[PDB]
Amino acid sequence: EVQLVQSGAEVKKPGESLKISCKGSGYSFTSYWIGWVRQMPGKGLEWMGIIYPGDSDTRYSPSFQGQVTISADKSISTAYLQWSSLKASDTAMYYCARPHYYDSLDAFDIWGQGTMVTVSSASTKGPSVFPLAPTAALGCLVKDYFPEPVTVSWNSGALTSGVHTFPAVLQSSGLYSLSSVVTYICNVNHKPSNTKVDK
Amino acid sequence: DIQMTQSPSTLSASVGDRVTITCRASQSISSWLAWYQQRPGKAPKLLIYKASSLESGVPSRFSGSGSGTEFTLTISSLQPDDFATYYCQHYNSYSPGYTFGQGTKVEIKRTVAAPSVFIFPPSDEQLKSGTASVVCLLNNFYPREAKVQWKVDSGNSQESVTEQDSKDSTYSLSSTLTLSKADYEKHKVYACEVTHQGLSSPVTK
Repeated sequence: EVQLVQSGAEVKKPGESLKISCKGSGYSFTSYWIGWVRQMPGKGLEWMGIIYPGDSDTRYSPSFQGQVTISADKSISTAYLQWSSLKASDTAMYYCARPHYYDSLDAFDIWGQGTMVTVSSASTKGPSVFPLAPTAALGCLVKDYFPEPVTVSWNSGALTSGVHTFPAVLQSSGLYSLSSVVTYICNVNHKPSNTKVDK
Repeated sequence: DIQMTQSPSTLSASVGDRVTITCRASQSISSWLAWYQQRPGKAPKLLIYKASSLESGVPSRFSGSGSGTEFTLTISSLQPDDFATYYCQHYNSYSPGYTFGQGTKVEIKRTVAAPSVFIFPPSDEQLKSGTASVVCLLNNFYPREAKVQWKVDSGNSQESVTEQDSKDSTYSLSSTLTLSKADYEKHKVYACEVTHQGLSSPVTK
């Protein structure tokens, strides 16, 4: 069982420091490079850089050079991606990955599950839920919340057919909004703010 | 810029098709090329390395070929699992350089379906708090491309698309019209106009 396991989701404000982890298991960690890959939301994969845990030999993609620190603690098989001053634009899924062969910079065959990092100057806020009133359709507008995610069920799980809950859009306010479409009750759960609104 | 370019950006295919996806390198790179798959949410998975070597476990209907500057990934018979996004990647070993292509999304081909269109005015509640949100719903349509035209008797609307409904292969879209109350109370009759090739001419409601 060769794995890379990554630390939990992070929500931060710009300026704050952050250090996320990638832990290897089921193989000799000091023997393989570790890479980091960025994926911005709705975007594709970006190589950020790579480190050799044996001696922390480190290389950066020229665009990320001086913009993020990669390190490793080989005694505990953990690699790290580190920012001393997060930007809004740092908001992304971060993946660690391992080359297929030892002491080599080959294609990545082991990947961690990913660490979502949200950097925003917004603060935790529960959503307002508005009915979308009237084969016919209707829904709820789950407006102005931070951070992701919200869960929207209908009739406490009974009603699932016709149900389309859409990706949140990020408003210029820094707050999220989504619609769930299928007055009569939608159950919206936002756990960051402990908000729970049956509408 | 060593740059890797993929085409098409989107590929519409059916279960059973032989499909081929292209990668081009801005300069010759021998066989130092890998292919990756990614599903929504999931982490990328390695399929091919050295242009044409299959990773263990990866189904044999996958193959890669090419050398120098043009590379291809082929699925001899597309299966429901293969609907996903694919990336290529130049790597070395010698000295660190990884470069991804921008991705190709393989999606289920379907007959053209017009969107059912519905529009919702703001609620009473919202109408007290400071803003109006008119939502236009474009429901169960194909293909993915649709143009939403907000009419008020811009840059004040946002859009969101469902992933392909995998029992139907359709998309659904939501547009949110956000103004204050009164850009809202000044004006009276509202309208959402929708272009999509499943419809002769733009429909409005």
